[PDB]
Formats: sequence, C-alpha cells, structure tokens
Amino acid sequence: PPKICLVCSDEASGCHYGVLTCGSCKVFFKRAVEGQHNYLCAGRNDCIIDKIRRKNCPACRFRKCLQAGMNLEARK
Amino acid sequence: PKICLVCSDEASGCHYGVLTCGSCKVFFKRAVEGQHNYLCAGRNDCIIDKIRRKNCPACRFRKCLQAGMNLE
DNA sequence: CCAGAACAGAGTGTTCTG
DNA sequence: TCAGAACACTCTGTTCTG
Ligand SMILES: [Zn+2]
Ligand SMILES: [Zn+2]
Ligand SMILES: [Zn+2]
Ligand SMILES: [Zn+2]
Repeated sequence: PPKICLVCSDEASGCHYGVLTCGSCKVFFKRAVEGQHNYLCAGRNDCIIDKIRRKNCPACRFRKCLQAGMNLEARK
Repeated sequence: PKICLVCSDEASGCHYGVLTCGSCKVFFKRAVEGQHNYLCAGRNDCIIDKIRRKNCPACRFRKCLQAGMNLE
C-alpha cells in the first residue's frame, strides 16, 4: 500500500525528522531550519502544497512541516 | 519615484511596453519564450512584491500580461 | 533505515554592452 | 533610450556515503 508524504502528498521515502515524508521535504525542512527563517506567503497562508506546487510557497511548505510535527531531534 | 508596475520594486525604465524593473523584464521574456506551465497554489490573486514575486510565477506572469507587456 | 553530504539542474536578478 | 548576453547567486531534489 502507498506511503504518502504528510507535507506534500508525494510518495514518502520513510520517517524523516519524526514524520513520514518524501526525500524533498526531508531536505527542505533541514534547510529551512538552518536558513534565514524569514519566509513570506504571497497568498493567505493556506497555499496548496503538493508535488506540483510545493516550490511555489516555502512559507506554507515549512508551516506544514511544523504542523506535521517535524523536528531536528527526529522525535516521533 | 520610478516604481515597477508589476512588483512595485524600483523600476529601471520601460521594458517590453511597460515601466518595470529589470527582474520583471527578464522574467517576462523567459516566461514567454520558455514554454512553462505555471500554476498558482493560491486563488490566482497572489501579492506580487519585491520579495513575494518569486513565489508565484503564474500570478507574476498574469500581472505582466495585464499591464500590457508585449515582446514588441 | 535514516541523517547529512554532494552533485546537478532550475529559477532568479545583476552587470555589461552597443 | 532599452534588448539581449552572460555571469552569479539562490532554491530544489536525487544519488551517495557513513
Ligand atoms: Zn513531501
Ligand atoms: Zn503560502
Ligand atoms: Zn518588477
Ligand atoms: Zn498566485
């Protein structure tokens, strides 16, 4: 049965930083947590984040990472 | 003075028919030539400003067209 | 199996030129 | 005048490595 990234709904590769995610959201989260952490949404902070649109809004992608429970300590 | 009609950034001059910055100038050219299928993650109403213009090419491109940008 | 590094490509914006 | 080239920099996602 299918394993689904809890952030962008792409096929998940495994449990990364505590949450079932794809490889691209894994490394996106690590980069967001180590980066400028100044993200702006051009929308309403509800942007659709899927395989097609996840590049559009780093702010909403990162919000969904946090909301899903991702953390660098990789606590479940 | 001198404001980009697309993203509100300081405008360099009149490009492809409209007063725009350089980033919007080259973005528009790249978009017209460049095949792309742009899709808004929003409502097709995105805020386009100096930082936010990067987020939504679809809305940036739409504003470009609606402002009258033309390859001549 | 998973974190992190490394690699390569896409996207963006500036500088320079005539 | 502004269009184009091209350089330089950021963001992304897959493949490697430990
Ligand atoms: Zn994902
Ligand atoms: Zn958003
Ligand atoms: Zn602009
Ligand atoms: Zn949009």
